[PDB]
Parts: sequence; C-alpha cells; structure tokens
Amino acid sequence: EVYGIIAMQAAYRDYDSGDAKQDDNLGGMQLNNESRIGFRGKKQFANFEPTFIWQIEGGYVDPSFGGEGAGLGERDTFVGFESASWGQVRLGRVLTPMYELVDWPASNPGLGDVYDWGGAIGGAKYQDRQSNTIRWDSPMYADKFSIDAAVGAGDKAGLGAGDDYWGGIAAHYKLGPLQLDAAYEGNRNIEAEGQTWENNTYLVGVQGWFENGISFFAQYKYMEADASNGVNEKQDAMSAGLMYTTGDWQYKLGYAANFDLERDGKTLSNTSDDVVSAQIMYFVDPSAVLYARARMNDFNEGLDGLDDAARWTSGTNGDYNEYSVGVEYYF
Amino acid sequence: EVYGIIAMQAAYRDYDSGDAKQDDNLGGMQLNNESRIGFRGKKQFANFEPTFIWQIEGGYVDPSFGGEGAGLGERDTFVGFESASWGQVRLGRVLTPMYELVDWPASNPGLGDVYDWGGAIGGAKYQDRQSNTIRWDSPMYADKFSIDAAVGAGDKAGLGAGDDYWGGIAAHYKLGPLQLDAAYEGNRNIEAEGQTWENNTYLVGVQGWFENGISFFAQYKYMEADASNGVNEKQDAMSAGLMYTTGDWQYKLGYAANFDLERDGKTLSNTSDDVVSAQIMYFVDPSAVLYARARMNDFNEGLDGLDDAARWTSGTNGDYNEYSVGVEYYF
Amino acid sequence: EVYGIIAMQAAYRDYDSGDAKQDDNLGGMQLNNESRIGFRGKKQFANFEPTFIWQIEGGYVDPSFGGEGAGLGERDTFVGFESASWGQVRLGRVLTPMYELVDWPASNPGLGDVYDWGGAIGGAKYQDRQSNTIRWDSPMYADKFSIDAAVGAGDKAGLGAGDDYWGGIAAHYKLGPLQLDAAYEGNRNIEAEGQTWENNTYLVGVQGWFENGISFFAQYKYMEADASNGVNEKQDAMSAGLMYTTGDWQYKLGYAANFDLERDGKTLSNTSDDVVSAQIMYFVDPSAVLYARARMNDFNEGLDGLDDAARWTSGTNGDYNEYSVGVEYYF
Ligand SMILES: CC(=O)N[C@@H]1[C@@H](O)[C@H](O[C@@H]2O[C@H](CO)[C@@H](O[C@@H]3O[C@H](CO)[C@@H](O[C@@H]4O[C@H](CO)[C@@H](O[C@@H]5O[C@H](CO)[C@@H](O[C@@H]6O[C@H](CO)[C@@H](O)[C@H](O)[C@H]6NC(C)=O)[C@H](O)[C@H]5NC(C)=O)[C@H](O)[C@H]4NC(C)=O)[C@H](O)[C@H]3NC(C)=O)[C@H](O)[C@H]2NC(C)=O)[C@@H](CO)O[C@H]1O
Ligand SMILES: CCCCCCCCOCCOCCOCCOCCO
Ligand code: NA
Ligand code: NA
Ligand code: NA
Ligand code: NA
Ligand code: NA
Ligand code: NA
Ligand code: NA
Ligand code: NA
Ligand code: NA
Repeated sequence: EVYGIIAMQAAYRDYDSGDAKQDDNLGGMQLNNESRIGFRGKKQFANFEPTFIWQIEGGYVDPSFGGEGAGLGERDTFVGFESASWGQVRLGRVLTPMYELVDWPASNPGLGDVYDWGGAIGGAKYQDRQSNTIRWDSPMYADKFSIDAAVGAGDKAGLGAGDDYWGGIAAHYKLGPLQLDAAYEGNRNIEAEGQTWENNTYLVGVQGWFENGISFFAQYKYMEADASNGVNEKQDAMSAGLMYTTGDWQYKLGYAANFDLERDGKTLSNTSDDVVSAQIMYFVDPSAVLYARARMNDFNEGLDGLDDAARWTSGTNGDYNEYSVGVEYYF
Repeated sequence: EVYGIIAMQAAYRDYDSGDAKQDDNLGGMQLNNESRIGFRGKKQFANFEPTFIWQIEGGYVDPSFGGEGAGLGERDTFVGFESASWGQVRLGRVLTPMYELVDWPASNPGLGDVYDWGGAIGGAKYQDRQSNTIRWDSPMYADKFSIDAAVGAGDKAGLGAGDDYWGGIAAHYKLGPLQLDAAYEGNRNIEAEGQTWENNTYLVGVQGWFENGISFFAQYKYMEADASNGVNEKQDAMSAGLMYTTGDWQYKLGYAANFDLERDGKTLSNTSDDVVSAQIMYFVDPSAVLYARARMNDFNEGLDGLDDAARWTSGTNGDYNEYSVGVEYYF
Repeated sequence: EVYGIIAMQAAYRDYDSGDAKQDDNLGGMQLNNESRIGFRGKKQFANFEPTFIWQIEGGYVDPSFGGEGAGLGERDTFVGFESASWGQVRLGRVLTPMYELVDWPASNPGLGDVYDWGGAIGGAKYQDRQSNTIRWDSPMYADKFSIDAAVGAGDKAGLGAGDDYWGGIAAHYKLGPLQLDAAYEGNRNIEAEGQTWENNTYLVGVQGWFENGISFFAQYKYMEADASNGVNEKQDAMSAGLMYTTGDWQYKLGYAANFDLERDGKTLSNTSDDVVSAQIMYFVDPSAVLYARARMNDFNEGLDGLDDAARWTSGTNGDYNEYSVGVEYYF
C-alpha cells in the first residue's frame, strides 16, 4: 500500500542572533515541504500466527534549510509481527517510547525547537527516530492501560564506530477525558566531549479532551547525565498546550521551556530556553488541515561542554520568531 | 497516482580540451539514465473550493557523470490550488518562468550546454528548477494568452546561508500556428566572486507549428549583471531550431550560441560559445520515442571572474562532440 | 508494477581485531534492513517488435553499518528489449555476468565477506552491480544452455574521472540434475595504488539439485592482476555449500576461502581468508522465509599495496563471528 502525508509550510523567520549577516542568512521566507511518501503492508503467513507487518517511509521531500530529495527509509521503517494477544513488535527504525510523547502532544505547535531537540545537557538526552531498534507495543489492556518498550543500538554503534545503546519505556492510562503518560529513556556508552556519558530522562504528563471542546496537555521532563570524568548534569523542562475546538476550527496556545542546566550542583546561568506559540487551524476536510501559526523562540545564549569548547544547542543559531501558514493532507 | 518518464540515452562524447588525459577521462561512452518516478494527486476539499494539487517527482535515477540513485523530491515537487477562474498557484520546487522557456523549446536537442547553463556572465543569470518558490500560472485567457509568474528564495537562502531572492515572469500569445514568448527574471543578493550581484535576463522568442510538417523556434536572450563594486557585465545569446515531422519521423536541426561577454564596455575576446546539433527521432509508440543525435559544442576558451580567478563555465571541461541514441517512454 | 523485498536481519557480531575498542565499535547487535522497493514494467511499442522492458530499484532502506535512506536507482535500474528469439538486452545498472554467479549461489549464506568483495588482489577483480552497462541475456537454448554477456564503463568513467571499462561473459549448461557454470571478467584501465591495473578473473562451478532433498554448489575462482609498474598478482578462491530440504525446512552449510596471494611469482604468506557458515531456514510462507544463521570469518592479517600503504581487504576490520536471524518477504 502507498500512503503519504502532503505537508507544506510557508514560514518567515526573523532572527536576533547578535550578528546582522547571520540574521539575514538564517531569516527570511522558506517553504518547508515535509511531504513524505511511504509503503506499508501486512501479511498473514501460512505457518506463523502473528501477522507480519512492514513499513518503509521516505523522508521530507524538500525541507527548509536543506537540499531537495529524500530517500525511502529515512522515516519510520521496519518489519514486525502483531497479534491481539500480546500486541505489536517492530524491528528496525521507529520512535523511542519517550520521544513519541515528547513529540506528541508536547512539541505541537512549533514547540520542538525547545522541547524536542532543544536543551543543553551533555551526552544524549534521548533518541528521536532510531534505527537498530526493537519496540514492543502492548495492546490496550482493559481499554485503559498501554505500554511502549524499546531497546536499540546508539548512533555510533549504528555505523560500527561505537558501543552506545539505550532502553526506554512509556505507559499510558486513559481515565475518561484524561490520559496519564509516563516515559523513561536511559542512554549508555554515549561518547561525546572527550568523555563517555550515561543519560537518564523521565517524563510525566497529562492530556485532556472534554466534550466541552477544550483540550489541554501538560508535560514535565527531567534530564540527568553523568560523564566518565565524574561531572554530573541535570536539566528539566516543561511543555503545555491549550486547545479550543469549535466545529471546523481549533485554537491552540502552546508553551515550552528548558530551565537552566545544572553542572556538579552549580547552576549554569543563561542556559534556559523558552518558546511561546499560537495557532489557528481549520479542518478544511476530513483528511486535510490548513493552519496559521506564530511563535517566539528565546534560546540560551551559549555554554561550553566538558572539552572546554562550545556545545551545540538549538540556540546556537540564535533567537527567532516565526510566522507561517501551512497545509497538511493525508492519504 | 504513480507516474514516470523512462529516459535512457547512450552517449559517446569526444572531447578536445587541450589535455590528453582530461580528454580521456571526460569522454567515452556512457549511459544517461534520466528515468524518474513521480507521485501526484488532486483532492477536492470539502470546505475550500479551489482544487488541491500536489506532486512529488524523483530525480534522474542514474545520470551521466553522476552516481546511481535519486531521492524523491528532486524534480518538480510542490503543493498548490487550482481553479479554472484564476489559474493555478504552486508552492514548492518548480521551474522559473524563464527557465521553462530556455529549456523548452530552446535547449532541445543538446543545445543546453550553451543555452541552458552555458554562458560567461557572473552572478546568476537565472534559476532553473528552484525550491522555495510560489508560482502563478494563469489560464489560457481566450485560449491565446497566458502568464507565468513567480518569486522565490535563492540557492544560499534555501540553506540558511544567504539572502538571495528572485522573481520572474513570462508571457505567451498563440497567433494561429505561431506562439510569441517573452520572459524576464531578476536575481538579487547573489553572493559570488567576492561581490554581491544583481542579474537581469530578458528573453523573447517565437515558435511555429505549421500543417505542412515544418516546425521551428527562435529565441533571443539578453543577460546583464551588476556587481556591488560597480562592475557591469552584459552578454546575449540566441537559440534556434528547425524540425520536419512526417508521419512517424521527425528531423531536427538546432543552433545556439553565446556571444562575447562585455564587461564595463569592453568586449572580452573569445568568450563566445556555439553548438550545432542534428537529431532524427522515431515515434515508436504513442507513449515513447527513439532518437539518434549528433552535436558539436565549441566553447569559450576561458575568462576571469571579478576575483581574478577563472570563472567556471560549461566550457571549462572543454570542447566536445557527442553521438547519442536514446529512448523515452512516458507512463 | 510496484514490487519489493522486505528483508530484515538481526545480527550479533563478535569481532577479534586485536584492538578491544575496535572490537566494541564494530561488534554488537544491529538490525540489517536490506528492504527495498522497486518499479518495473513492460510495453509493446506499436512500431517495434521487441517488447520494451524497464525497471528502477531502490537500495537497502536501512542497512547495517550504514545510514538510513536509499534513493531510487541504487539497485538494478535499466531499460531494454526482449524477444523470445534472441533473448533480452539491458542498458543501465545491472549485475556483471561474473558477479551474478559469485553472488548466487556462491555467496550464500554469509560467504560474501570472503568470496564476494573479499580477497587481497589489486586492481578490480570484477565489478558487481555496475552502471553504464549493456548486457545481453540469451534465451535458454533447448531449455538447457544459456549465455550472459556484458560490457560497461568502469567506476571512474561513470563520473568522467577515468577511462576504465570491463567486459564479461558467463555460460550455464544444465546436465540432468547439475548446472555447469563458467564465467569471465576483464577489467581495464583501473587506476589504484598509484598504478594502472588490468584484471582478468575466471570462474567455473557446478550446482546440483537432487530428488532426495540434497543440493549443493561448488565454485573455483581465479583472479589475475597486472600493474603498470610491472607487478603481477594472482589469487584463487573457492566456495561450496551443502543443503538438505525437507517439507518447510532447509539446512545449509557453507564454506569459502581465498588462498594466499602470489605477487611477482612469490607467494605472500598469511594472506588467505576463510569462512564457515551454517544456516536453518523455515519456509514460513510461499512468499517468505525465516532463518537463523551462524558463521565464522577468519581473514588475512595484512598485506601492502603497491603504494607502500596497507591494502584494504574485507579483513582489515578484523576476524569476526556472527549470529543472526532474519526474515525475507517478496511481494
Ligand atoms: C494521532 C497523532 O498522534 N497525531 C495527529 C497528527 O496527525 C496531527 O497533528 C500533527 O501531529 C504530528 C505528530 O503526530 C506532527 O508531526 C511532527 O511535526 C513536526 C513539525 O511540524 C516535526 O518536527 C521535526 O522534527 C525533527 C526531529 O527529528 C527536526 O529535526 C531538526 O531540524 C533542525 C532544522 O533547523 C535541525 O537544525 C540544524 O541542526 C544542525 C545539526 O547540528 C545544525 O548544524 C544546524 O545549525 C541547524 N540548522 C538550522 C537551519 O537551524 C536540527 O538539528 C534537527 N534535529 C534533529 C534531532 O534531527 C525537524 O526540524 C522538525 N521540524 C520542524 C518544522 O520543527 C516532527 O518530526 C513531526 N513528527 C511526526 C511523527 O509527525 C505534525 O506537525 C502535526 N500537524 C499539525 C498541523 O499540527 C493532528 C491533526 O492534524 O491529529 C493528531 O492527533
Ligand atoms: C499546567 C500548567 C500549564 C500552564 C503553563 C503556562 C506558563 C506560562 O509562562 C509564561 C509564558 O509567556 C507568556 C505566554 O503565555 C502562556 C500561554 O501558554 C498557555 C499554556 O497553556
Ligand atoms: Na539517534
Ligand atoms: Na535568547
Ligand atoms: Na552513474
Ligand atoms: Na538554483
Ligand atoms: Na535568507
Ligand atoms: Na573552443
Ligand atoms: Na563498480
Ligand atoms: Na572515460
Ligand atoms: Na585471521
């Protein structure tokens, strides 16, 4: 089966980086084309009861700040087996359990710069979409309790340049108009800044959907990191969103923040990030969506890693505001 | 909808660069596989009356002088809305209205080395296929008159590395068996040779299809560039083709040429290019063609950019002849 | 037609390079998703008797030791013509007649490290999947005898950086339950290690399918290399496999070896490779197979090339064992 998301975003960015020329280069209008084509199917094997499943999904065809063209396999790509009894098992390239919650609901709308790949902690706070991953998704036990669990090789292990690995787990419990989310990811043998690291991330969160038309989500994220030289790092973060849904319209206010990193008990000042985001969406069709969105990103103004060199963050390119109109179509 | 063009061209090139080894490297037989796979669709949104259109076309799967493999998104790839009243508007990666005229009819067959990317002027005479583009295509007003107009980001801006931008427009008016074409493209903030350029390119041409089997096109192209140091460059070009189509055969002669480049009033000697080209083509099927082609490219023998380093042109690799056969099958 | 091979291999590798960090980096578990998508078709042109055939195949979407994402055209991608009388001709990216036999049957299960790209000989023992190739595949004469023939441009010529080319031919004759195989490849103008090489490579082999469930294959390969500074190099190599097939199961033992390389008449000590492999496979469906596989690779411990630098071989990373299970599903 061939499927696709046609996603296009006309976004103007106004940067305040400290450098005028950097401002000009990074800012401006671009067309963020995140369309992707994918292939998926199921197969009932004669001599095996669990149904075989596989998916190959291509990447963004023409993103902003990037070249044209994407290959098949850049997004969620896997084989696996499923049965109503014990759920779904996927082998390959999937989202970690932690990341799936960080992305949804917490990174919408345009909260990702802060809540998704933002942060200042060393090592690996978590993977996002990872290859070399075994992920078990349980069924909806009693229609309320579900579990995601996964393990996989790290980024350098994926290329034969390392021994990094990671495990993760998330749970969800539905309680009427409420859902309680709890996730964890541990990362190990992460080689960065002349050190080996271990990372532990925990996430708690609630989302609510009321027949009154108001929906909301709130997430708390706690990030710990330990370097082989003895340094310990801590940073926490939050994300919250408020939605009002009337017919063919939806209103959304989002906010997310990274708080000052702490290193060996001392707080590194000016290492926090915050983003405020507003969006109106119009359900133009059962299968598609239009949207306008405006967001303000205020990132940290910089910090050094354990190798006494600047550590990269979603704030190195500097603070920016974004106005965008988008469309999104599913088939 | 899956679609494709299957294009294979077996081409032998004989170079005369002045260097025996370079002649040997660049020349010889190759297979130019410009086959490509596309996806496109329309969708009629319930709550929006203009038809939604989208397309994602892959790149040449295995071209001459290149590696194997093409991602999805490399050729025309866009989303838009179409309504018979006011035409179609596309956002994404399309051809600029200029380039579409310099490509067809004026770069066929094999004229493109001189008339497409050829030429000695600095800055950017025009974009070809460009990402981050809004393009309006008018209807054929009264079945005779059409306008193509577009603005977009530059090559550096698309990467966050510049502030270049451009707009263009082209007009066509069908007068019985003839079509008049005019177009323009301006590029701004182009960073090259250590200067900031503005380009302006002007194109006029004519195209004819008569009932006696004779067909033709001629175009005149005028290219001006202005550098921030006040340097002014000026270069013009022509391209013309004669075709005789009889039954299942089509004979074609093409000629294109760039004339000596003028910088600050002075003609730069020996900066011209010309290509003459013959082609026989067989309509093997309603969906496919076969063709042989021979062409002779005589390029300029070099010039210096505003940085006092040699400026790269389609002639840098050297004069060459080319004998090719190919097949093209649309599905 | 859309088609596909879904292929996933969970592989555990234990290396012994003599550096425990390299052993940790290279070793460990990976998921080797060699899944690919492809498009192929035929078309009877109205004015041409041979059937037009074409195919574009994508690459491994997420292989082990590599990154995610494959483009279209990475695997067999060609146009051509077939007729019952004289066979089929293909232009594009296909397998070399030699390499086809080297891959099947002689590289399975897991013998390719030694027998496919393994070996110590200079130049290019043979191409494998080569672009810029034209390949004739004969009909199966009298349902018994078949010929493959190809010529093609070399890797550097395909980028206009060289003049390497190659030719090859392969014969197959069915004798009762046996298949007899012979094949040859010549490569010319191969620029490596500061020299220009000519490679000649010869191959003979037999395959048997018996009615008691046993089948086997055995192949002998002889590779010769001649450098422009007058060095001559020879190496030979073998590969065999035993199989027993009952109901829905197949057992398989495989062995392959590269023998010591001889250079300028003097054999170079300790340049031989060895692989033993066992495999169990379960025909989990007419469309798919499960398999577990264990194999042991003992590679050469070093040789120098003609540029006084270590010559890369499949042994450079070091000796290693591999335990794996996989699934393969064709649609
Ligand atoms: C049912 C359900 O679950 N959901 C329903 C859903 O269908 C609907 O709502 C939609 O939800 C989906 C998710 O469910 C949303 O999809 C997400 O959308 C966002 C964007 O909209 C995607 O975000 C991208 O994520 C990747 C991370 O992997 C980002 O990658 C980063 O990109 C930046 C680019 O600037 C990189 O920066 C560069 O970095 C290099 C590296 O060092 C540096 O050198 C450079 O300086 C730097 N360059 C520049 C120019 O800055 C950065 O490194 C990189 N980071 C990483 C780790 O790769 C990518 O940029 C993100 N893109 C944007 C834009 O933010 C997200 O991945 C995607 N996920 C999924 C799973 O879909 C969707 O947005 C949402 N739609 C709408 C309209 O709201 C709704 C109904 O529609 O129903 C739900 O129920
Ligand atoms: C369960 C707590 C959710 C509320 C957190 C809001 C934090 C506000 O921080 C100040 C942000 O700056 C002004 C923008 O206003 C916030 C709008 O976001 C609404 C959050 O739902
Ligand atoms: Na990762
Ligand atoms: Na800031
Ligand atoms: Na190529
Ligand atoms: Na461009
Ligand atoms: Na810009
Ligand atoms: Na010349
Ligand atoms: Na090759
Ligand atoms: Na060559
Ligand atoms: Na060894």
